[PDB]
Amino acid sequence: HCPFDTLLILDFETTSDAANQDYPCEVIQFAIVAYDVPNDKIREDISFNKYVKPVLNRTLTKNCVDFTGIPQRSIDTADTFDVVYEQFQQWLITLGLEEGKFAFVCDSRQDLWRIAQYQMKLSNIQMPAFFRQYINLYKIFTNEMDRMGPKELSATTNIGKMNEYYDLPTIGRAHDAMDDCLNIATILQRMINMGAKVTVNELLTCCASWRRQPLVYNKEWRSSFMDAGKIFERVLPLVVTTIRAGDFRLEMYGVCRYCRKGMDVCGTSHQQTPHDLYKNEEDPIHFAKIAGYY
Amino acid sequence: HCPFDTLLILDFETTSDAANQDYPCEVIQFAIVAYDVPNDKIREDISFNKYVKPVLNRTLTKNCVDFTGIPQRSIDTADTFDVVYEQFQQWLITLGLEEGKFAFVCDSRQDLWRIAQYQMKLSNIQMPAFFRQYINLYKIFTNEMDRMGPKELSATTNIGKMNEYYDLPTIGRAHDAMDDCLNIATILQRMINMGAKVTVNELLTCCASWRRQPLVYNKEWRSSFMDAGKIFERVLPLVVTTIRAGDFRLEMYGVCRYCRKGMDVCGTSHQQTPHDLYKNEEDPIHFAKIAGYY
Ligand SMILES: [Mn+2]
Ligand SMILES: [Mn+2]
Ligand SMILES: [Zn+2]
Ligand SMILES: [Zn+2]
Repeated sequence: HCPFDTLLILDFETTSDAANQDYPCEVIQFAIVAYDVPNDKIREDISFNKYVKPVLNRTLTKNCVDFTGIPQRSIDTADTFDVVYEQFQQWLITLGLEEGKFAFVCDSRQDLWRIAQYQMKLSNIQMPAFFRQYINLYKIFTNEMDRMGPKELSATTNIGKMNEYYDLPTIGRAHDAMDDCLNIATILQRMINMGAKVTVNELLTCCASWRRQPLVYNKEWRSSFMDAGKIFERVLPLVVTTIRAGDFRLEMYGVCRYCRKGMDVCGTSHQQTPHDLYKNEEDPIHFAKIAGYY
Repeated sequence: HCPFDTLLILDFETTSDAANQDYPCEVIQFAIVAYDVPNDKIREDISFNKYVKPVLNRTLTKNCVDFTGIPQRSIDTADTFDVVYEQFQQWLITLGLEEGKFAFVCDSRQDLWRIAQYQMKLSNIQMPAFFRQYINLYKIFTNEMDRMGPKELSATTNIGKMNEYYDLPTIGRAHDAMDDCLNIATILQRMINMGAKVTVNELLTCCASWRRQPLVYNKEWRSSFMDAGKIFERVLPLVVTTIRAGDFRLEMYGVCRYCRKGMDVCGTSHQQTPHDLYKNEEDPIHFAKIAGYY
């Protein structure tokens, strides 16, 4: 039994400029589809789907438009994140859910660890408890592949992979956040029926001991998604810690896995500020500066 | 030949996204170098050179930094245009060149007709007289070739063609505004030494009979520099009109060539608003929308 009655599949799309990783991503699409656990039903009549107007980079680069297929008129016409995120909160209450008895599900750590946290620094919104614990479905998927036996996967995204492996047709268009959500809900549902144990497996914590030793800087990092990741890790206050299925307990919402304080008192402030990175303004980190991490 | 005692070579560099013409260019570099007409001397010691921080698109596009060579750091520490423009105005005063007896010199109509006009709208500043009267050096150059003997030119930018024609070494790097300035300055000097009459040949006007005809809309304009130009001509209030060297009189300064009101009056609102373009709603013009052209 998965211990949540209802699972919320979330995906964002953001602003980007492909060849440049020192980029202050802003949310441009915010999508959710609800999943009924005891009933095993994807409920796509219980949705959230909004576009979002960025403030830092108002014009979407052509390559971003290409990736996401989101046309510029759709963002010009949208509200800013603070407004949209507010609508989100109202919509949540609409669902009459029991605090801590529902979890978000994403295709990776990107959506909540990186995207949501950063956007929320910008919009100056404290990160809520239900974003500080979630189900990284792809990680679960790695385990399911061990159990059920490896397979040759030519697909190129986390979703693509899971759809290929589970032998599921692609829903709609890649990188539309809602379409991404629909693929993940289907994947999740097939996963549960094939025997996957689905719980919270990632927690956002204020502190990790691998951040005490300054990071081995790598000059060409703004051209590598991996290496950018490593610096994203140092800059963002909250870092992803993992947790074994059998170790998770419902009542961990919403206390910090490291410092055990409440999530209205933890992460108002970086606990391992990477001063070592911020000391040479011959090569400064752009996304850290506009966000105001220094 | 030159009725001015001082010539200010001016070049701008802007934000951009190569493949997309429907882009709200903001000034990121502002460069000027003075040329002392009577002594025929370039004056690098009398120059202005500021980077400028954009507000609509704050993170330079990778191809933008590739094109211009401006690193993101130079703009994150820079001032916003409104501030820099005020510095410019101050600089002018302290050099105490008498308005009406200097003129700006550019490599094309781009700097003042497009770039300056648009940015001034963004920054909500009335177009000054000295931007409404200028020397398009390239225009003089095509007449000079006509007078002396055309030759085969392989270079693609205007500065490139002029350097190649007058057989001059490229100064610095292309698309650094200040370097562009130094090139233009050397081209001008040579032009003059070869007997060219260098005087204002382009004026910004409120109105033009050719704009009375609605523009035959090319649906793929956003990916063609030339067809974008057409759109840009209909949106921006002021239009380029040319004037023969024989006709220009110094006291045209501050007086609109078309309507004859003073430029305190002429300019404040669009005389030929392109309403025909602005009705298609599943295909809106982004740069117009963002600047408040509608
Ligand atoms: Mn997605
Ligand atoms: Mn230039
Ligand atoms: Zn904590
Ligand atoms: Zn006029």
